[PDB]
Amino acid sequence: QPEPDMITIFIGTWNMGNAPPPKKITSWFLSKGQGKTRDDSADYIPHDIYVIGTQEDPLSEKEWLEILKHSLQEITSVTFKTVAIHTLWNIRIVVLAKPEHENRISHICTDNVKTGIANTLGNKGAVGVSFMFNGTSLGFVNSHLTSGSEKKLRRNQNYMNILRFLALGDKKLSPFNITHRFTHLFWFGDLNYRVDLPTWEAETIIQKIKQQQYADLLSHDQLLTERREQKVFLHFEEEEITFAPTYRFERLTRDKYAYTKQKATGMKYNLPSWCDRVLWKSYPLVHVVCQSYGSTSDIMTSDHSPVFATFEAGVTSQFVSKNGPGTVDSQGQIEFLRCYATLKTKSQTKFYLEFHSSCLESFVKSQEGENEEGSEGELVVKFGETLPKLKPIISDPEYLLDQHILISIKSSDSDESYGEGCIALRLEATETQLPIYTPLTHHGELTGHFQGEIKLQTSQ
Ligand SMILES: CN1CCC[C@@H](OC(=O)c2ccco2)C1
Repeated sequence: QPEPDMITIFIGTWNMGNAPPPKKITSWFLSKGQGKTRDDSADYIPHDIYVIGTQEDPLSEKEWLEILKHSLQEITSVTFKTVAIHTLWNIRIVVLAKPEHENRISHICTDNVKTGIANTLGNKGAVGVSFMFNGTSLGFVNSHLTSGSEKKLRRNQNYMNILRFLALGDKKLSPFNITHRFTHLFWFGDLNYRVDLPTWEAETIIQKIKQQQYADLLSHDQLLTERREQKVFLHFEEEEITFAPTYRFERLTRDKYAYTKQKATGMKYNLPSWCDRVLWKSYPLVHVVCQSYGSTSDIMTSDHSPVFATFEAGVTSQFVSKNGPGTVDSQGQIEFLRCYATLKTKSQTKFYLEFHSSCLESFVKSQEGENEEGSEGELVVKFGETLPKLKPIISDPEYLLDQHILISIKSSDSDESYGEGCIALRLEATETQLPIYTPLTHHGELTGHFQGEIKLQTSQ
């Protein structure tokens, strides 16, 4: 029974519009309909993991699990195992996996974040699941963000609150939020970003959709434009959108968008929009390939159409040698040369680095760097040659070149992280000085950069 080095992951997001689903939802899990769809020749091939995010979900967990399991069994003839299910209000995440993966999956976490204060705390937020799959950490977030075309800033704030406060993954990675804790992080949901065009243009927009001419609509998609201006989802990826806007439809057909202001909308227009989205962020130089991203055409109980995305995702095996785990492999070492952190902070305080990685017995604290001034006023923390030599638990290059080092730059005075980043050890060469780089973020906001050289020694 060989351990996989690749799995496929299905991500689904559906705002169910508080209505039970139709009797057949198989098209969703088959990635059929509009956009980048899955080849018919793959229909009987199960994905390894199915992650289902719903919003405005009127079903009990039991009712929805029974529908999902019966759907996958009908498609695949496989009885999928429940990894995790978590519900906040009407926001739900279900993770199903093939039974052969039961003993590959461990460290299952669930959490939720409620967004907003008083007025705004009551129905929006996120649920999430993480686990290990052999040597690979996987995180999944289903968020239902603030509605309304005029509230893109609120959505960006909701995103900020969710990535700060969602407690998934390894709690020993204390300086790191969910945007750094996982080999692969998938964030999906009713993100509620809208096509930001004048109200009077609604019929023009509908025309554009009927012509499958999305270019002029996507150029006004608030998620794409906010991402381009680095207001949200910094360092996340999204597949190109080639399907019609998934909101807001008249129920029981897909032929009609319902966009006009009504008492029930709070006298707001709902111009056709790509509310329903899947984004991801993987550690550098890990295999992740989007193999589908689209919407179904035949599921019409909601004012949203379901969205699907599928991924190839690189995974690693749970490595055991004669040495690690439980002792350093003295054959291996990670060295750092000419290392500098450039920070955006206006503060003048001493900094040190922490190195965190599952290839180390425990995190490593550096000595303090020496602060200098960049040309354009900036704080530059010099580490030069002073960073420690890291001693990985296993020196085998088949393990070590697949690993990553998380870096936090911490204030000596407060121990608060000013910036988090990640370095891949998937180098072009070993025993060779090679450039390294990571941006540094805090609360998912760009706070600086870390650059230098690495020199990696493996058993080879
Ligand atoms: C929501 N945003 C997105 C950009 C980064 C961060 O921006 C601010 O906090 C801010 C204050 C004044 C102007 O920007 C949070």
